[PDB]
Amino acid sequence: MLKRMYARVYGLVQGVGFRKFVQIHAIRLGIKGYAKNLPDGSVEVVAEGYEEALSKLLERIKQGPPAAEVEKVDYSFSEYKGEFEDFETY
Ligand SMILES: [Cl-]
Repeated sequence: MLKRMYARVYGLVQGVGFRKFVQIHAIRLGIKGYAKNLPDGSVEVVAEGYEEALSKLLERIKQGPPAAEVEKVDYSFSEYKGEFEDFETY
């Protein structure tokens, strides 16, 4: 059913089109949430949507855009909270 997924992404992922990439793929799957740069150069993605869509997004996130180098994605799922009206990047 509907879940929230948290993913923290490590690698070369800031400055490289990653957040926009996430966003575009989240929109195509009807997923809401955000992606945010963190102070250590990692990117946090919070996504809410159906589990199968969240799994497809996570397969894209493990892939990343051309300039990026996604080395590790630590992710969990948890209860859907319905906090988001769109997918934003911060
Ligand atoms: Cl797609």
